[PDB]
Amino acid sequence: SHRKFSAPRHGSLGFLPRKRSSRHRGKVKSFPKDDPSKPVHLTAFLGYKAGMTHIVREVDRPGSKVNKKEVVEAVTIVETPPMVVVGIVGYVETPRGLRTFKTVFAEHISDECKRRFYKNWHKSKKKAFTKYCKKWQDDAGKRQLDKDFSSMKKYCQVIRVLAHTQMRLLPLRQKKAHLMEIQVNGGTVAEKLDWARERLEQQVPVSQVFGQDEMIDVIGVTKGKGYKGVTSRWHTKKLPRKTHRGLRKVACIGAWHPARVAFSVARAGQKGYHHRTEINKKIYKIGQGYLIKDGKLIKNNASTDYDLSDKSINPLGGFVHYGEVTNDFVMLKGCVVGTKKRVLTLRKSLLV
Amino acid sequence: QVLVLDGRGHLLGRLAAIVAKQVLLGRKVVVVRCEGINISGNFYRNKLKYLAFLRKRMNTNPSRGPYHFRAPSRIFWRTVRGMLPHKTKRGQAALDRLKVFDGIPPPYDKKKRMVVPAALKVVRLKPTRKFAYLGRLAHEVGWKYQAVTATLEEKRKEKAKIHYRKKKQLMRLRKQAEKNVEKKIDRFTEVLKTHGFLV
Amino acid sequence: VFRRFVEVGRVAYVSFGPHAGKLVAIVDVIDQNRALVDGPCTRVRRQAMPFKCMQLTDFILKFPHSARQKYVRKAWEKADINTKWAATRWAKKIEARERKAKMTDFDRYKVMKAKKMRNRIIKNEVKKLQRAALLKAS
Amino acid sequence: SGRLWCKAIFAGYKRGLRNQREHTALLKIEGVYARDETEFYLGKRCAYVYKAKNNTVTPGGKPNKTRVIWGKVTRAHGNSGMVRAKFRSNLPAKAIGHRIRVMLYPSRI
Amino acid sequence: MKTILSNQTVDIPENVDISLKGRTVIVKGPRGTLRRDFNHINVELSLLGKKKKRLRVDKWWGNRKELATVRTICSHVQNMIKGVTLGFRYKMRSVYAHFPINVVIQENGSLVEIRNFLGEKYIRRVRMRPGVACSVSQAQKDELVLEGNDIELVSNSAALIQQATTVKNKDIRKFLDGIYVSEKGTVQQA
RNA sequence: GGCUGGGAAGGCCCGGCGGGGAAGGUGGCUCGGCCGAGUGUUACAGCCCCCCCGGCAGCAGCACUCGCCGAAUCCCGGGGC
RNA sequence: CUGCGGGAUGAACCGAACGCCGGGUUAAGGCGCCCGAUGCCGACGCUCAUCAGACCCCAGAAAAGGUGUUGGUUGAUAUAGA
RNA sequence: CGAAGCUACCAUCUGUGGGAUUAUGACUGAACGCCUCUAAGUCAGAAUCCCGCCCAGGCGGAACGAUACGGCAGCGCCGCGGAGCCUCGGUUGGCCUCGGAUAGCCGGUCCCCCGCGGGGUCCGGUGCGGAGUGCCCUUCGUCCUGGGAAACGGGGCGCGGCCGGAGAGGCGGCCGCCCCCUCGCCCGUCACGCACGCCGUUCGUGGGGAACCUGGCGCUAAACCAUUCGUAGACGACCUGCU
Repeated sequence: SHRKFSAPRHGSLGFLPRKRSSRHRGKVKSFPKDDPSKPVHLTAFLGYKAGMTHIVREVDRPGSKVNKKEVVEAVTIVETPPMVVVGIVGYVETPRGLRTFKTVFAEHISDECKRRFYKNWHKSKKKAFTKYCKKWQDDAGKRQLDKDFSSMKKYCQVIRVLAHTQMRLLPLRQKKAHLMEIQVNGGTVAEKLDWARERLEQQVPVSQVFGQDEMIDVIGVTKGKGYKGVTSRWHTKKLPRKTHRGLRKVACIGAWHPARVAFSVARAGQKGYHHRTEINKKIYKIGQGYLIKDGKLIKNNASTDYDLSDKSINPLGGFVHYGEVTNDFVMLKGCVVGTKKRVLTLRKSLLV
Repeated sequence: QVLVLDGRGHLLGRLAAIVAKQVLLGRKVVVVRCEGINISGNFYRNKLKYLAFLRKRMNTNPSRGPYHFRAPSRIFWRTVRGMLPHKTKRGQAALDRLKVFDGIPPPYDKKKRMVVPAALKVVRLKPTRKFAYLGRLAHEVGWKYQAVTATLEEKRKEKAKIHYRKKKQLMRLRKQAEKNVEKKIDRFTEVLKTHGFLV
Repeated sequence: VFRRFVEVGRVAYVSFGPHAGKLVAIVDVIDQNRALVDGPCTRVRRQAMPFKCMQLTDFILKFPHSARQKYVRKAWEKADINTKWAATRWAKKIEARERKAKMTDFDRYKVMKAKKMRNRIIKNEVKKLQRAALLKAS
Repeated sequence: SGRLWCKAIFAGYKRGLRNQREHTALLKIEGVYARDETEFYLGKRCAYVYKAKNNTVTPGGKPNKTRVIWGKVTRAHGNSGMVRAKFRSNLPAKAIGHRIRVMLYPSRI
Repeated sequence: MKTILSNQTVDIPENVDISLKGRTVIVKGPRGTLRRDFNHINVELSLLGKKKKRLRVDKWWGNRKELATVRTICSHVQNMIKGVTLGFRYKMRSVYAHFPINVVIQENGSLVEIRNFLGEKYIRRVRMRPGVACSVSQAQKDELVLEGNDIELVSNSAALIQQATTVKNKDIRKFLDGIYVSEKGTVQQA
């Protein structure tokens, strides 16, 4: 027979490969569509979640009951040290897809970036990019590099920049830097390639990529929770206490005539550690890191024009389970996916 | 030793039956420009048929269900597989022999391609009837790379136009040379045309 | 844009059928896809024939639509259709195809040798013309 | 110095819908596609040539790895230039859609 | 059954010049040029008479539905000739009861803004097809004039700006508001 | 070999008879260079078609393969398994 | 109590009944591919379906309608002008 | 009372855009000298369908880095050689316009426009396609000399430069210098185990894979386990540190 009292299903059918993410760093599944009229600019950045705190501000939405009134918002701090550009890569559109055409790495590569290419750093001899750097110190190598750049300029449609985070400037234990391809959106392919080549072996701060009062997207892996039952994974109704063979379980799985279990049935399995892309996160404040002229300048982090104090975003005793934030940071409205110390990908909005 | 066919202007099943029969006999067949294939009947009817094919799906686990390929080349491959006994080793070998490409790749862009008059639209279909392009059907059913294929095909058309101009100039030069040199090869063209040549 | 019309008195070549490869003049139209036809000078008897098997040429002799097998012959002889057909390029290439079909082995060998020599001479002349044109362009 | 035989494709055995007779093979001879041009190939010898691991004998030469199965063309098969062939040993069905040589020296010219 | 032959003739004026690239008819004259690809119709288009006097449309061995196309081709050719010689002018008068419909042409004729339709705050912005020019006519309070060479384009633009002003969830028999086409004539009568 | 002792046709035609399509003619009109082409009206035959009077070998199921039944009114040769 | 060829599938349907084989020819059925054969320069017409149609048993449709289209029957009026 | 960690619309943050169209409303327009959303053709059109955002990522691809200096070693590119096991398909190639079918192919373009080339007008040749896949290209015996027509062509995986080609490029073109050869087409002139009629002959092949004998130019490992860490975890697996 039919279901007596209709009720919406539990969970989302569009989000249920419920497996631990193969990747740990958030992947940009779709970059913003590049308009060949705006100047060249990087469309993404890589930060690390530090913690959350309060923010107090006056809102300016006319007609609301809370207009011109003090409100408090939860804000998440993402420490975002400037990233070092170490390579560029071209992509050519093909009827089968978007095939990578040519990848060109820089001459000098930091040990933080070199650590990623080795599973074991202590055991290895650190021989990565040993003969490749010879191309930048020979006439034949320089000619080959020029020919590769010319080929990328002629043929490639999409150009991305390989940039790696600076793990030295972070309180995190690990030293293996995270590399990432960031698609460059801007003018013509030639100008874009020239800008990318100029930015080689250079630092990129967060002010270049993002600005204040901007809506962005945060991509990251959910804080894992291990094996979980259906009552926690899909938030199904709990069976009554009188049940014999358990109560935190799905009671009826499926009907008789289809002699198979449907993929839409809520089953017990992995919960957490899922790749997610939250959208419409507002940048409340891009705060400058610690800088020294004569002494330490920590006021720029948390001091405002109405507070005019000497406080930094670091609370008393530092952030819990993360460390102390000394570099440039971005403060986002609301919460973001992932636990502490977790690497997050900040992407420009894909919508008008 | 390998057949090269231009999918443009050919009817879907009419060409698929011939290709399957040829590939059963060990003949290697390559079909290009599968977006140029056109199916009889109105476009709305063909789209509704393909939407019904999409609706055919495994209820309990669609991952095991029918694989509805959206690319025109894969659609033609699947319609040939439907005429081939793919369950058997001979059918699998025929499928391996068959090759299908979206547009026309550089491996075959510089090769002359045959045309089957037994499957052509102008030959098998009345001019008063309607037909639907496989490229249009694929694009409206889920294909992604219509515009890229179109741009690459336009570039190839320009290059082939240049090549044809060069070849036509070469043929004109050959005609001029033959006209200028026929006096000393009169005894050869004469014996050529006595047996039914150059006439 | 049509240049050939099915008119009374037009000659047509029989592509296939019993009287294949013969000229025959249309006397009267019988139906939508059938015409009365007569071949007095081409050894074809007065008979019905479909339009599919006959391809109409560009010769139109004038005689009444129901001529009694004699006035059509007289018009054919007066116009001398056979000689003009032989002079036309259509019959010339038909005869060339027939000769190629009837070619024997010794004839094939002689044709191969002649083609070899003629092609070599033509290729040499074409190469000289190409280099002369390149020099002129330079 | 060149090819002295015609190319044929082993289309399959003489069969119905649900029964096959392995003693009569079907040959598709290249160049003939009607039951009028197949009169020349009636009675012609045919050979299936295949190479194997172990060396075998070879007339007029050193032992080779190549072996053949001989047969004779009996009659045509259904208006499309297909012909029927009978071999001394039935074809192994591995040669389905494979090349065989129709010799030219049961000559009747 | 199959009719052996159907033919029609259109005697074009001496002012215009027409040409046919196989099956595409191009007509040129004082106002401008109009092209129409008459393929997919399977007819014979001949241009006869010295000085290009008449255009003949032939259909051989066509059914009833095929014979119906000869006169539609002739009508299309006549409409093109009329557009090239005189042009097409559609006058549509605004009809309203209480709220006065405000029509403002914005760029040249392309953008038409309709405001205060049934008191709605939403402004109806309508695009006009290329070549068609929209204007507010004189000697009439609320009247719009659309001028063009292509009758199809002019009438399609008129239909668009008429269907834009549609009354929703009301009795249309009572709320007789909107802009409706009133007269369909030529720019110059001669 | 038989037929309607085959039907029409092919060639020379001769002395007549009536009817019809609508033609080296006439003719309203249209299109090009007196001529050519397309339409219409009475309509003899100098384009022809049909019927009635009357006769020549040229026939013959005819390789001008236009449409049958066939075999003591029937025999020969050749190819393939 | 019955195998065999065809009806995709199959009690009773069509053909046809059984020793082991080689060659030839059929019945019922078919000849785009699966799958042997129309790979005929097959003949004449009908049909557009945004629910087309596709072969005894048999696996599917009714009454009522349609200027969609193709034929037939009957009845008036039209150069005294429909 | 309560740190950390888990957790509650019991606290907090976020939840998107296009394409084709259904019903429908229309434009031009005959059938049916009038009229008609329909017969050809065209417009608007939505919780619809598809795609985009998002999750996983194919007995599917991508370019890039290092590629075992050892105390015995093992490899990568080049060239020309010898046997030595397995697996086989085969039996000259075509190196290319777009395109329409009630239409097309080729020149010159006196003429004009545009970047040697392209477009338009006019003219001239074919169109059951001879600038035909019913097609074209190469010959499939060798060597001696001794004449004629034709004739500076080719080769030595000939050595060095200049390019075209990115769709899944994987091939070709254009120039310099050394040596050698007289090859295509017709005629004499002989000789090639002439193996005495008997079948898998003849080639793409120096085919593809595995194990061994010649040299020149270059190489120096990374992965896993063990240990440790918690952003992870039933066990595996995963994020990390360690002259």
